[PDB]
Amino acid sequence: SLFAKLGGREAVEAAVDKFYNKIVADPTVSTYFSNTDMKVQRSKQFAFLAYALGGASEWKGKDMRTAHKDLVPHLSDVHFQAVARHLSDTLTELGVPPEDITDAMAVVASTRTEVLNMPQQ
Ligand code: HEM
Ligand SMILES: [C-]#N
Ligand SMILES: [Xe]
Ligand SMILES: [Xe]
Ligand SMILES: [Xe]
Ligand SMILES: [Xe]
Repeated sequence: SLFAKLGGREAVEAAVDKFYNKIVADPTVSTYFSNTDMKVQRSKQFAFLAYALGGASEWKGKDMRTAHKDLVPHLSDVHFQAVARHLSDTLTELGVPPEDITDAMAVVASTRTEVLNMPQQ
């Protein structure tokens, strides 16, 4: 699985950690997390990514749409692209093969419609 390919528990823990260090340092998105526990958020993101990356069989948290839909200001592609870029940058700095970054980005991108509370067409 992508999860195992990336390096497993340890790699993903490092990615999520370094990823969120960028999140709070970016005024484009940091404000959304002002009232958030960033350690709990680290926990949740790992659990979801692990599932999304094929490392876990279940995701028990909130569905992406429910999770972000009521955030203000309404999430657009400016925030989604920032988050994507931050993860890409994260993995690149963690020494991940570019082809692996391609697959992980694809998994993250596949959550666009729900995360952005957009019409399913
Ligand atoms: C791009 C793909 C994204 C993924 C895969 C993702 C993943 C997650 C996950 C797993 C949660 C936990 C939900 C729960 O409570 O079970 C969450 C919540 C949250 N997300 Fe995201 N997210 C994404 C995009 C974004 C973006 C673009 C923003 C804003 C710029 C954002 C801000 C937040 C906030 C503020 C929460 C709730 C924090 C809290 O409960 O205090 N997310 N997201
Ligand atoms: C972003 N969680
Ligand atoms: Xe990773
Ligand atoms: Xe990741
Ligand atoms: Xe990440
Ligand atoms: Xe993410």
